[PDB]
Amino acid sequence: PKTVYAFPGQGIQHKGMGMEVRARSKAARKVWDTADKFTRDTLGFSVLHVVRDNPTSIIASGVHYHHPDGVLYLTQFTQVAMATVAAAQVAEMREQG
Amino acid sequence: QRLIGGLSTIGAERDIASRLHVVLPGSDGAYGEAKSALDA
Amino acid sequence: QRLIGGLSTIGAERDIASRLHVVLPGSDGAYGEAKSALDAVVSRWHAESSWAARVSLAHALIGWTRGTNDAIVAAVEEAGVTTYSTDEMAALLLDLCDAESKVAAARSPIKADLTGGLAEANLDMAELAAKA
Repeated sequence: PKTVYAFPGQGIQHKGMGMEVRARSKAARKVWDTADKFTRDTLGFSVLHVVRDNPTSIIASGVHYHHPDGVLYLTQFTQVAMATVAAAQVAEMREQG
Repeated sequence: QRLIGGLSTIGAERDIASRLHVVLPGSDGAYGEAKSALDA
Repeated sequence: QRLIGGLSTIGAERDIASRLHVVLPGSDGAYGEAKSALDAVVSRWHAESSWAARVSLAHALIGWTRGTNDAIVAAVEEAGVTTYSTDEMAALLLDLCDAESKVAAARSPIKADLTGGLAEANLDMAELAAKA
């Protein structure tokens, strides 16, 4: 059938998004590995750690970012977490046919 | 070396590219004992 | 060193001028670990004088023996280091126990090399281990 894939916005984030998908699949594990490899080689943090735990304040390449409820909840980290979760989920559900 | 392992471990996943730095002291026979302590 | 202390102790007062004789094995990083194992016994030898009347040190840096693999032997003979069998190594080790070597080792610790070319660190152990 003719389907629509629609992708959400803010407010969806929490600690531990798609970790069960990372535990189930292998292509999703591969795309998590390429994602956090790319961001620790370019940006200067571990997006796997930013999703898997919610630390108080991390240091980027130059500066440190702080958000007292959790560093998962501010702008850049919410968006890259949503990006890697959507990419991992669609890679898993396209390798499952 | 247990100490350097632990102190290197505690700031690992939070702050990458943040490297601990160690200064070893070496204090003739006492210097030989010190170098034997070094080259492990 | 507890062993050499005990074996030097047991024939002390009965047979003076009867000196025990030790042969140490040293087996790049493994040779560094071996030399670090060496320069505690040798340092205690030069330090404590109760050892000096009873013990006679000698050390051999051992080479590469082909028993405890065939690809390892082929790789190191392509590298050029001369290997040994266990009997060859035992003869070229036990030759350090004749009268000349023990009279010479009575003064100072003999530090002999028997390694047939792995003393230069051209190739490393993990470098061969990934290949093997």
